[PDB]
Parts: sequence; structure tokens; C-alpha cells
Amino acid sequence: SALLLQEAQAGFCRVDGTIDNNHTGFTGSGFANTNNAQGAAVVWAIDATSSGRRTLTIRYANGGTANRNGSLVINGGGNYTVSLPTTGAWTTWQTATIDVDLVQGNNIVQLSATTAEGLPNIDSLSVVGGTVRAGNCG
Ligand SMILES: [Ca+2]
Ligand code: NA
Repeated sequence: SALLLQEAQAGFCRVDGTIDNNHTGFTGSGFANTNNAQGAAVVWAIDATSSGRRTLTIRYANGGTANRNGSLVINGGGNYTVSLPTTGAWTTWQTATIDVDLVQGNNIVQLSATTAEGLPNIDSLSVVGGTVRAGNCG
């Protein structure tokens, strides 16, 4: 019972940048393309019926040469790091995976750029562990 969160669907809260569709290979209607600024984020919300460990999978494209690593923070601060190396092209997508603890109830998940390049393009977030559904943005 994984939860797959796409742009333009319940549980997708914000991108500092735009939702774009001009590179092939994404899923849903697009992908998030952040501003080129550190701290630029993609934000989702997840409701968990019980606290407990989840595995998050972030599908992403990085057509630049440099890593564009992310800070992943839950409820404005768990604080995690996500490594986001080059995928070799803006049309090649890979996944980065990270285990986190979610609390029972609402979990605002922010993935933010650690560098001035912003994040790679972010296609989707997948969440596995217990019962999780779209949360409340805000
Ligand atoms: Ca997508
Ligand atoms: Na960008």
C-alpha cells in the first residue's frame, strides 16, 4: 500500500519554481523544477495512521554535471540528507531512497536544495510503511 505523490494531486503542497513537462520520461502530468537557489523546495504532506519507519523514494533527473543534494526535513524539524548525483541527461530519471521516521498524523515533508543550483527535477515521491495517505498542506 505505497503512496505515490505526483504534482497536481492531493498531498503535493508546493514547489519554489515551476511544474514543467518539457523533458521526456516523467510520470503523472509533470515534474517539479526548482528555482536555482539554495533552499528552493518541493513540499508534500503525508498522513500516517501510526508513527513508524517509512522508506521514501524520490524519482529525479539531473542533467547537469554537479550533484544537487537535498535537505529533507519533516515537520519543520527529523532532518535528513538526500544525495542527488547527475543522471547523465534531463531525460534520464533515477531514484534516491531514504528511510525516515514519520509521526502519527500529519507530516509535512520538505525537500530543499543545499546548493545554488537548486534541486534536480523531481518527478514523484513514493512512501512505503504502514498506512499512509495524502496529508494536509500548510
Ligand atoms: Ca510527476
Ligand atoms: Na531547476
